[PDB]
Amino acid sequence: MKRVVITGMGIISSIGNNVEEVLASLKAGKSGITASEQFKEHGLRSQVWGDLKINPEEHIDRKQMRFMGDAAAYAYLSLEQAIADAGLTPEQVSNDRTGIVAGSGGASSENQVIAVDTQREKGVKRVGPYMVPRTMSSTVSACLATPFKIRGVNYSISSACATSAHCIGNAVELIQLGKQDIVFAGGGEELYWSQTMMFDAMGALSTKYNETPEKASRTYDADRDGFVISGGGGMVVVEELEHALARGAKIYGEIVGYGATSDGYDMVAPSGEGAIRCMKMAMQGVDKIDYINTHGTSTPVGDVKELGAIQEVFGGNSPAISATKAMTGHALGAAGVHEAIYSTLMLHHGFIAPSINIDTLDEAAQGLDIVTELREQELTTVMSNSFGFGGTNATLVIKKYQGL
Amino acid sequence: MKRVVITGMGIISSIGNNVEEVLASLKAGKSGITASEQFKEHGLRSQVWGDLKINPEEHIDRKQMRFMGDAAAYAYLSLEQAIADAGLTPEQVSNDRTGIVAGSGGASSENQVIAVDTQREKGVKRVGPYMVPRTMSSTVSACLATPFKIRGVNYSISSACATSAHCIGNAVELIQLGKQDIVFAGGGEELYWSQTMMFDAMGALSTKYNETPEKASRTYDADRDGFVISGGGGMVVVEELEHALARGAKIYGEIVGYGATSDGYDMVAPSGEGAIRCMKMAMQGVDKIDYINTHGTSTPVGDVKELGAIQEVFGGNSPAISATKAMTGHALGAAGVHEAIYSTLMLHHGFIAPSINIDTLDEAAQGLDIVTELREQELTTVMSNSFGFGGTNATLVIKKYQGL
Repeated sequence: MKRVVITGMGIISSIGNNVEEVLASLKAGKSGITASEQFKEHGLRSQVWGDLKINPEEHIDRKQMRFMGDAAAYAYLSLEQAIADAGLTPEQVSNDRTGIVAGSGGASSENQVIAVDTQREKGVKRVGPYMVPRTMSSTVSACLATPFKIRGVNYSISSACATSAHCIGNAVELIQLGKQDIVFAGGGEELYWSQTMMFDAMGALSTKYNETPEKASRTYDADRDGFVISGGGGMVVVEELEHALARGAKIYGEIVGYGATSDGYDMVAPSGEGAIRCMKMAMQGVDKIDYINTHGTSTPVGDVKELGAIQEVFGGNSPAISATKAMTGHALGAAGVHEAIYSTLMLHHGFIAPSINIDTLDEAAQGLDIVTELREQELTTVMSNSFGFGGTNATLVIKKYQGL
Repeated sequence: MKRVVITGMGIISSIGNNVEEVLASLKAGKSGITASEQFKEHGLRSQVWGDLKINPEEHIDRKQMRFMGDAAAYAYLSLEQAIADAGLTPEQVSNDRTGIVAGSGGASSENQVIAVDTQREKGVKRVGPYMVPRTMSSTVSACLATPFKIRGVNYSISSACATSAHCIGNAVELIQLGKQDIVFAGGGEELYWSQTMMFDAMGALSTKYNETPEKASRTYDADRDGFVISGGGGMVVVEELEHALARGAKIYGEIVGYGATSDGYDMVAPSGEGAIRCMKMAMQGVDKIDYINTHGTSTPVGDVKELGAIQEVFGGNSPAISATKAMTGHALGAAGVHEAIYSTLMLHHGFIAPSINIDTLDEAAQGLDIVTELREQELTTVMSNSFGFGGTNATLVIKKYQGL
């Protein structure tokens, strides 16, 4: 069966506008979380966010930007970064054997609001002709495929917080089936009050730390109280191994494992049992995991179910564990690819990022190695978990490529 | 490589609430299009729709319905039908080797409107806790996976008008990779003024036939003027052939071909060139395509590009062609699965449904066999095309299974 590698990466996240900024933040344990004036103005109880410190409309031509909400815009910038990082020629980017699988958890709640307000006040003719590509569920794939002249597969996968992890897993599968040699995979998520409001309405967000935003996201801490919403974009170049080697590609790592399962249990709370199956499926034929980047959103139930699953899968002398969401917040549709990137940077640069803001460690973490300080060491294999509403689970396992 | 068959079908469309009704409508060339008072009351120029003549709240319990917009609800009812058609008990339905791949072009524009209106008037605390599963891009997969206790793969694919065709294709791929034995595949779409309005704003919808709704959708007619919007749900049970045979399953057909390509050209208009590649990729060695169910939305440019592609693929030896959208309207995220089902019924029952409302045939169709009256005959192989915004193309090819 064909082997699959990561050959390029691009990112916009709360902790950096490109890989070099992200890498610096990960090593420092620097929070990307700030107070949100927007959320406060709209009367939301959660008033913190992992905001993106970039204005995409400054970096993209009107001809492309007219079709995009921020999810597509962040992903577009990420794809530009990844293509440059990969050293791909134009003939490789626009090629029958080169595709895109990239999605969003939402799409553009902001443009829905704008279009509806505009139509009610000013009439359908003043809405303009660009709202369908901004708001449709395939916005991220559609808005990138067209200007990058993608000729291979082109669609979005959605699965709430697992979205961009399944995008990467599907890419791997396309390559293993022999259908594509390269697939650009990832996702994007806009950050706007109207989407956030729906999570606030269900009680999912942190509300007790608005006065101290950098302390609000605190995975595994006894006083955690929900997630901090974020967004952004991420793209990785997923490529068949021989194709990568023949062109002298940079190889960050090999995707040696992909798990996708379903709990069949509750719409909002994880079962634990589905995650066990998902991890095990991703670990089939994998010798040893050095580090796990957990889904770890800073929720009371969620954090515990995942730790129980990890303990059951690994037993004693577990891998090192950290939740980068304590720094970044929850990037929703972009979380899977952000955390694959974070994990791959850890793999490539030889460090583990700290799990920050743990003042009192939950008892469910007993007998696990929760990393709370930067740890510099060679890693051979990493694992990243993503679990979404609807009981949907994705796990990716990435190993160093070492000439064998 | 593993062979894949269709063993169950379920559908809610403008031309029927189940397969028996839909079959009758196809044979009669019966329009599912009516006047929309809702669209008129909101000041839209297009005032016709392929509405769904069903009350989902009559048929779904509050416990499931609370999480659903109409896209999930129509898909849920379709899944119930397909499961019965396939003869499956809760044991095969809830199984590690049984999954779901099902999506929507939008998600729930309606619930976005409701949540925002409620929040502005009454505050976030009165919005209630169910809005994220209703509105998120994975609503269809998530709202079905939980109550049916799905344990295998669980995600949504999105690609605008191609959405549910890629869902089917991906299911086939999961089976070919050996990951699943059964995958429930399909899609859903709500029909609501706020979504429709965004298409009306870009000039895509039929506006000249509001007085005579059954004449508005008229693919290949010289006086066509845009599509008629619709929605609904569809699901198929996609199953590994040996698994189907071992349990004595009724088999409707074998999926012998799946194409997925991208134009890389224009966000809204098809290139023609992508569709050529897509058709050919789906023609996995087949002797002869007998019939093509075209994407055929009743637009001036779209109808012509597809015909030119068909001419490029087949030369002088064209299959019989019809556009069922002239009867049904354009079901968006549900169009792919609806038309796979229509095409499979034609294959299974031995007929070709007419392409209705052609008073003056476009000059681009000269020397093609456009079917305008019910044609009763044995078919061996059928093809269904779905092309979406963002230049995304899917084709499915389905062949009769007769013991070889």
